[PDB]
Amino acid sequence: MDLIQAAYFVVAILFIVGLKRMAHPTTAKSGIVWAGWGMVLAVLATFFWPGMGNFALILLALLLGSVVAWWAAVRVAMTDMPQMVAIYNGMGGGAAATIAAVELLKGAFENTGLMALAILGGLIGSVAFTGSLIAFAKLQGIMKSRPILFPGQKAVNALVLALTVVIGLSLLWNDATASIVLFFLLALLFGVLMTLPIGGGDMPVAISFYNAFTGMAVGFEGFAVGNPALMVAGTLVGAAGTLLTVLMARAMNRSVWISVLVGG
Amino acid sequence: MEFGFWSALYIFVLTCFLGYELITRVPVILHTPLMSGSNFIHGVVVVGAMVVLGHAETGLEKLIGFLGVILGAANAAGGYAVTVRMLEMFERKP
Ligand SMILES: [Hg+2]
Repeated sequence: MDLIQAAYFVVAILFIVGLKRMAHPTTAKSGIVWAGWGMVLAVLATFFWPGMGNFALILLALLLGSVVAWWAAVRVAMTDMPQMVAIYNGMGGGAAATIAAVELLKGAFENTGLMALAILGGLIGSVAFTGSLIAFAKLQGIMKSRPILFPGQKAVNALVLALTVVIGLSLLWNDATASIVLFFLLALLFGVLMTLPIGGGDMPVAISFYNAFTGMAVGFEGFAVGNPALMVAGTLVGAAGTLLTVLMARAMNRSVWISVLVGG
Repeated sequence: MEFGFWSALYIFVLTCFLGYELITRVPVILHTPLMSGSNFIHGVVVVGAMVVLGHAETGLEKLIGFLGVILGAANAAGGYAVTVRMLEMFERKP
């Protein structure tokens, strides 16, 4: 499968050039177009993976998700774009988790540092998923915009975090499919818990953060399974995303620690 | 970090620096589009959800794989769509 390899390498170049161009006034518009092909190529080429099956379920799933998202993106008001970026970034996190989760149910690795990596991805992505949905909720006024506070939450969040990581690790020695679900629920829960304290007006920064989050999540998921397309792109974005988060914070004349709480 | 460990590790870090480097010097006016398009880019997750769906046996595997791929494709489709819409704010009306 040097062919799939060839295609994923070109895909990698297409993303890099594309990301590079999105970053400059005169090249910005074409950037997304380049990245565009990168995806086409990537998706096409991945039909040729050895031992591939369940095609109908694949097409159906591709069609549904791409169509419903495109439809939504094309219809919303411009002033609702921050939340849209949020929901679509959520779903990426989810994606990374769904990957993580299925390889786990298949106990598909005898290499344990790889198991580790998948799990780490699964945590981060789950979190970016629910954290992005809450962000969404606030911008949409489905949920209170203001920081949502409670008696001693700082600890609950830490505690939930630690529990999750711990049951996360636990999978290396023992991964009763029971403990798997627990891990995701804790991850998911923590995403929610994390974002409650974030003020509506701070949200574009948190959205960047979660973008970085899902980026990293997919890169990790990529290394863990042997996928270069994901390896490169995840981290590329994870990296560029985290820097972007910093400059956004700076532009708002705010710190990201400031945003990540504003009251415990 | 795999295929094989050392090579992969260089790949992580080389990309980490590059990810970073490309984004320094972005003007402020380009923050959110950049954010949108990098959001699009990480949509490649589908490709891994794809592989997962297409190698699923037990059927609990079916469903979640299926989700994975729906989620994946939304990420891409939406991301692309959104970024294009953002970019048009920069164009004069003819
Ligand atoms: Hg870096």
